[PDB]
Amino acid sequence: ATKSVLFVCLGNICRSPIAEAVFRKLVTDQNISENWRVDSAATSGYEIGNPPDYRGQSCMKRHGIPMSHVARQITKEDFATFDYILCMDESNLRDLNRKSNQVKTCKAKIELLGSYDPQKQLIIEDPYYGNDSDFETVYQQCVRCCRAFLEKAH
Repeated sequence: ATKSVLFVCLGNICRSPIAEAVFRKLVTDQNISENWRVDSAATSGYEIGNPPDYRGQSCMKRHGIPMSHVARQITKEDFATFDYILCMDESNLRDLNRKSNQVKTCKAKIELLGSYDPQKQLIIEDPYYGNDSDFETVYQQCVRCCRAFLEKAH
């Protein structure tokens, strides 16, 4: 049974592509990437076609993680095909819940990625108006949450 997770933010250039690349590293290094469909997407259309924020890329390169992604907006189909849709903050969640109610088939469990944090940091804050340290915090949160989600899904 092939499992799937979709990481979601507003733009799909900062937080979600990081979480996605973090997770694809986890499963790849445990020999199970073949068992996982992994992706990320945006609630809005602002960044469509764009690569990840360069600051996020630089952060990912310091941790030696390849991050290669073209921003895309979430579709009605994503709700039917993904087992899990994990977002970053409360407005993401509100948006996703909104879209999920326009759809016939919602297989996806929609949750904050942070609800998996062992350290109870619910929200993964947007680093967009911040600095490198803010990107680093996001990365560390993703590692914690992804590692926990991979072990045991709600």
